[PDB]
Amino acid sequence: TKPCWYWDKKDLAHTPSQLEGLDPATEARYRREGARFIFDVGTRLGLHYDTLATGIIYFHRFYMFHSFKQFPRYVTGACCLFLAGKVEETPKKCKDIIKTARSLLNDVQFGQFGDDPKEEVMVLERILLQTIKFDLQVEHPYQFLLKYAKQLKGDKNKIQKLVQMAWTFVNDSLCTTLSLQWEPEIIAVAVMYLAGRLCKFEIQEWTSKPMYRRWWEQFVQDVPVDVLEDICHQILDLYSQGKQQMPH
Amino acid sequence: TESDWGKRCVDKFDIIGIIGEGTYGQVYKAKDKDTGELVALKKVRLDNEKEGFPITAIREIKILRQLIHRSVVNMKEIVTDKDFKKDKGAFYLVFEYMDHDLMGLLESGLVHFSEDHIKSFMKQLMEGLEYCHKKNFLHRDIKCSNILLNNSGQIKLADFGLARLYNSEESRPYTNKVITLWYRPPELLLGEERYTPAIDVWSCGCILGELFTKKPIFQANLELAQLELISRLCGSPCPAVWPDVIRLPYFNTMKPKKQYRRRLREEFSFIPSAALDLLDHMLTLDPSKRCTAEQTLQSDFLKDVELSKMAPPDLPHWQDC
Amino acid sequence: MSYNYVVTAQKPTAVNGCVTGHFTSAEDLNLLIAKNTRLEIYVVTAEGLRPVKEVGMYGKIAVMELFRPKGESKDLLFILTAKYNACILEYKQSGESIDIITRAHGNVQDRIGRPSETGIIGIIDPECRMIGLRLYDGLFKVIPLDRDNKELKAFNIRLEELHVIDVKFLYGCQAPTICFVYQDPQGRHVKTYEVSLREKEFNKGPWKQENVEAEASMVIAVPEPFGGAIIIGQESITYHNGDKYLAIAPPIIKQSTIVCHNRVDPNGSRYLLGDMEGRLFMLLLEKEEQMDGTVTLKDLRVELLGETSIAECLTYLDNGVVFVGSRLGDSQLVKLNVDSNEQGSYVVAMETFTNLGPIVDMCVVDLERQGQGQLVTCSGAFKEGSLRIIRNGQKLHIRTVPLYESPRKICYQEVSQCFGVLSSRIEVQDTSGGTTALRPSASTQALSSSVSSSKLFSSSTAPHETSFGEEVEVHNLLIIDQHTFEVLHAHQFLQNEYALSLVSCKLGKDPNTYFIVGTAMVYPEEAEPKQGRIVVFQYSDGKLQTVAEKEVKGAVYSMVEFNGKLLASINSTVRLYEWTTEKELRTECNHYNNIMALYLKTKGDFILVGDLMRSVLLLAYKPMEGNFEEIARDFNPNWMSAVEILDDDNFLGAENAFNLFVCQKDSAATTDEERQHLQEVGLFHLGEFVNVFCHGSLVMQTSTPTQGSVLFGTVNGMIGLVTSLSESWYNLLLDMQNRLNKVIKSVGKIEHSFWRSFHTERKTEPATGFIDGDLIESFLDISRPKMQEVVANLQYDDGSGMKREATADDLIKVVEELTRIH
Ligand SMILES: CC[C@H](CO)Nc1nc(NCc2ccn(-c3cccc(Cl)c3)n2)c2ncn(C(C)C)c2n1
Repeated sequence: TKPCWYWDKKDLAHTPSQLEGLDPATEARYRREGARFIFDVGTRLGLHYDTLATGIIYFHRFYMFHSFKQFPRYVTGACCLFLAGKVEETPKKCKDIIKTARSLLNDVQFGQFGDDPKEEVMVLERILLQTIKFDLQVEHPYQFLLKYAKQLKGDKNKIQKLVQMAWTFVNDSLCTTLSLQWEPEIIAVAVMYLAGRLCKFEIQEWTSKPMYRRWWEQFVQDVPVDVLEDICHQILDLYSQGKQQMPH
Repeated sequence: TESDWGKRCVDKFDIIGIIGEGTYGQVYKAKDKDTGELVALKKVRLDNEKEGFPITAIREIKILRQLIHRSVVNMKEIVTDKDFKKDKGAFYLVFEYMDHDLMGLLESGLVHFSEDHIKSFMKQLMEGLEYCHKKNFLHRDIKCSNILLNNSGQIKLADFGLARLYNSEESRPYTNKVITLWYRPPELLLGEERYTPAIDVWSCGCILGELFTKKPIFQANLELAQLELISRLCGSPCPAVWPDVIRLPYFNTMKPKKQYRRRLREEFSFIPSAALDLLDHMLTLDPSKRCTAEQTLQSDFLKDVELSKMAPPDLPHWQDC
Repeated sequence: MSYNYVVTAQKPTAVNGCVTGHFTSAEDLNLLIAKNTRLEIYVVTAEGLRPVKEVGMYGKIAVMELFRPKGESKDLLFILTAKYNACILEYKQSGESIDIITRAHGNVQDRIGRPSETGIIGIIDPECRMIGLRLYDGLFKVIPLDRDNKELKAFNIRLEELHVIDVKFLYGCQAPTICFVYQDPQGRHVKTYEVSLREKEFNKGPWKQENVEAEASMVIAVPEPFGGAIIIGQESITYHNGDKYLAIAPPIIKQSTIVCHNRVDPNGSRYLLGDMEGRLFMLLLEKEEQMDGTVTLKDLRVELLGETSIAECLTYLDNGVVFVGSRLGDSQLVKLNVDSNEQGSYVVAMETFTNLGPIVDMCVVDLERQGQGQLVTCSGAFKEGSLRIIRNGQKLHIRTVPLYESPRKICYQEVSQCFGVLSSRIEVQDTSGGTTALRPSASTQALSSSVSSSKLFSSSTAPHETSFGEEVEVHNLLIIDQHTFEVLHAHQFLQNEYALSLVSCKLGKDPNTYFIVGTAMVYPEEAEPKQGRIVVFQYSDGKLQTVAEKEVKGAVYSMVEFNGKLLASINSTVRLYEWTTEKELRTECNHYNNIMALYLKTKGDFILVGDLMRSVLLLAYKPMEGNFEEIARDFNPNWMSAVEILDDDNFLGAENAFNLFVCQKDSAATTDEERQHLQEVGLFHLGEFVNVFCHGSLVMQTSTPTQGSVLFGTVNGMIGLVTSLSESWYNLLLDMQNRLNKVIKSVGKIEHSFWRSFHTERKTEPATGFIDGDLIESFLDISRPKMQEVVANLQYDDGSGMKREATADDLIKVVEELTRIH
């Protein structure tokens, strides 16, 4: 019926990119750069946050079936965003994406688009659709962060701080392979969990079961703390590696 | 696996013929070589390269893989024609083959609908619409051509190419006129642009009357002329019956000849009372006062219909020959 | 775009209705006969009928009744067309000048309504206060006959009884009262209402409802001396009037369904009844007068008089002369005698009026080798079945060959100097367990005879119970000599086998010329037949030999020879058979994308298929590959009745709505889809039901502007010709039509453009690509002032000059040349 779009961390040692001699660090950087490219390009065009995420999810899935050495990342990113626009009903003309991509990329980077940028992108649409197995509908942590937050009752200002901090973590999780590891519902819980720890908030008090210390279980069943800690560690590692710090 | 779409080749189907012409490509009838099942293949041509894969097809792939109902058409898989840059072949959307279409059955004039036959038809259509509306999806092009019926009496909805999600909290700008004029609601004629799921209900009400008259209720060629015909039967748009009609862009612009009174019950006196009440509610000018799909199912006309009794219509046979 | 021309070679001959009255003068006795779109006015004499006037109307005559409102000297005529055009007409004669006046007119069509099953019914009040119309289920429309209603404005009264069978206005009521039979789940009933023009609604009727026979068919209104009404059914006749109820159920009427009635004695003492087997009965009202002086109805009696043609309408004239209006056979004048003849009959035929009847099939063959062409038609049904040989002579010469059974298909075989004709006759289950024929007919009077002994369907194990008295069809292949038209051989097909298709041809390398018949096993249980046969016969030395048979899993609706191969349509499938050296049929290739492949036509390697609901498809045989290829299809939905190929690009079709259309390949290679789309370029409302298209002409062969000749036969006997035009000639003639329509006065003031508009219950489109030849040919009959008015400001184009002024005399020549094609 529907395809399985989730892999184990151990499996990422065997992506096509890895087996063509690309080391783990490089593929990670290639994914962040491609994600941020999609994020930045669509933001300049004024695109909804779901449209950006959908393109990024397509991008991350794509390179589980192909190697970065054979498919330029920035062309792939532009193709993903192009398709994402049509899927999510935020369409843009391919020429406008190329225009914006040219503005944000240096000359060496834009060389990936070759002699005819629009053609290189439009051609790739065929491969992209086949690669993602025409499973176009995608759900994102955003909708669950809000659906679950709406069921929290308490200090309006403390909960809103939790949401925005978690929302920032979702945007940051788009650069990581977590989208390929865990369903969005878990991601939304994980970012709520992380923000709670950083803000020293005890979320259970805001739930309908204030004495249920594992507050998330009412939102997402069968999630061990093991998973939420693994997710938190990966998000925090991104901040530790960069110069940026936790939003707080 | 069954889920890896886009790889299997169209070689697996023996093409029987072209059932009809589709907006993103022509629709062909075919038989599966492995199972023998009859299927319908919709050609999706991206060779135009103006905007790549058509969005109309994207909408149908996205929405119909989410929707699973007996009264909704099922997309079985997507197959392809036999140097990725040079490849310009097309894709095909595989669907269940339907024996007949409602417009065809009526236009040929061969079919005769009994009350019980109409009950089963409408209940299936409304159940499918309710499923879609519950899922916050709007068809936006309900027509006789898009209602498909098997000889068994099963009805499935199709052609979701103009379908889009509806947000109650955040109404957002939409296309101004999406439905065909004969089945277009008065709100779209006046340019509501922020249309509600009630646009589909009005269309299905037009079908209800057409099944009783065997002739489309409101047939015109110009948007104003349609409002005149609708106004004569349902009454002229006026603030008393449609408080927010004054907010619509073309209310002052598009006026009927007179302020006609509602005559629906009089002109449809031949319709059974249970159905006449349903028609009155479905053909209500104000979209906020127009009944919902669930409400149509909870009507004296359709609530007690048992879908086990499919009640197939009088489909083509030798005595008609 | 495509340009075509349609002319009527023979006008409709079937009688669709007939009434008597005082229409031409308050003194004369008139007989008005209504053939499809044609009104014939006669005056009754002591020998027969004197014709006086015939007019055409731009509409199918649905209602025709005569009435005389207070203040008028003579009767007025009401007519309503099938497109809901209503009008009131008056006869006016000034010396030698006869003209028909349109006193009132209008279109009574409702925006919303369901057309009734038993068709349009029109009745008029005995006091001529209003016209009653039953157009839609659940609605009764009233046109009040006031002096000021020149537009025939009307209102509807809600009617609770949705399914009405027949309604009439009653005599002897204090208010206008309607009596009608209606059907609901509990059976059929008779009920009355009163019509109030003042309140514009129904009031309670004079007498109560009564439950009536399940198959109550007709309502006869009894005149003032008796009052009340008579209800005619299949087994019983009943009289209803308040408390009075009489019922007679004679066994004679059960045998055949009674279809028409007329009143002989103005006081209602005697009525005439006719049935499908042609028997004519006299219904007698036996009077009983009480001492009060009142006249009551004592009893009802039915007496058989004799045999006439199966009559659509009966109308008693004067003396013993009765006019028999027949739609399935020839109409008649017959004389009723008080004394029976030596055979027991009181009916003796006076005159016979030729009716080409239903033309089920036809072919053109030059029997005399005169370079002309003769039209041999399958005409009539049941007892009236006949073969009609028609040749051009200024009138058409028609020879009739009586068959006394229904003819179905005809094909000519020159090698054998004979015709092959498929026929079916009605036999009835009898006490022996078999069946007995009601009368001898062509299949039973053949010189030599044979019966199929095929064991293909001898697998039986199928229940098919028979009840005494039920009807069955028996199908035969008739071999008929081309000179004597004598039945030389009759071959009877298997029990429950219907012969649907017939061809005469050679196949493959076989030098023998065969008769090939496609059949279908029809059982009442089956919605669609699932068994069939293709049979190859050879007619040699006075005997028909069975050469080979091929079983098929369906009905062989149509067959046609295809370059030495046999092309047959079996249900959805269209198949091509090769004829082997072993004299057997071998399948080569199939095409299956059809709901029901009813009609087939071929030109070269191209095939045109006519579907029940999917309109027409252009097939092609690809010899390199040995299979079919779909070239293009008309995606617009139409219910086909007959098709024909005009040329390699234009294809002609006929619809069950009396419409004709012409499809053409889009000749645009930009996209493959455009080629696959047959675009409807011609639309025309003929007004007749086309059963057969046939290439050929009856003219004795100046090169006319028209190119090509296609003849078509219709249900009402009308024969017409379809021909093609050049763009220049079409535009000239079309522009002339628009001029003629402004000049010519139509009966009922019916717009010509509306009449010819393509019309289904669901759609109405303006005609396109067709020239009404009858309108163009009428130019020669309009007065000189009108002729010159028509030609004013007329310029020719793309010919002798770009702009060329035309004169009334020039067009007289052009139209006269056009009249020579038929
Ligand atoms: C595209 C326009 C509409 C649908 O909106 N047509 C349509 N019709 C379907 N089946 C009924 C039908 C209509 C006409 N024929 C028919 C049959 C035999 C011969 C001929 Cl000429 C025509 N059969 C059908 N099944 C699946 N799909 C889609 C979902 C791929 C279908 N789409």
